[PDB]
Amino acid sequence: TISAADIEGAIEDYVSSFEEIGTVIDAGDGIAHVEGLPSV
Amino acid sequence: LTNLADELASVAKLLLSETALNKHLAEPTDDSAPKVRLLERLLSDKVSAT
Repeated sequence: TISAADIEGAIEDYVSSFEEIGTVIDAGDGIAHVEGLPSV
Repeated sequence: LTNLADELASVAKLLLSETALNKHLAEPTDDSAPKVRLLERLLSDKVSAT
């Protein structure tokens, strides 16, 4: 099941699939952590 | 069934060895279509239909 670097050619097509919008992952004490927003 | 088990074990070791692909493939997401497309582009022909 040897696989070459073709995964990079596919995974890149998968990350590029996703107006940036993030998701709150945790919150407390006036601090909130947001996933996503790569360009913030 | 033996072929299915062998293929699944091979895929499991592939994911273990290739950490980044498994990481990308594991993030929960509302729509799985990108993940399915990623699998098909990766190993549509390498493994059997089942």
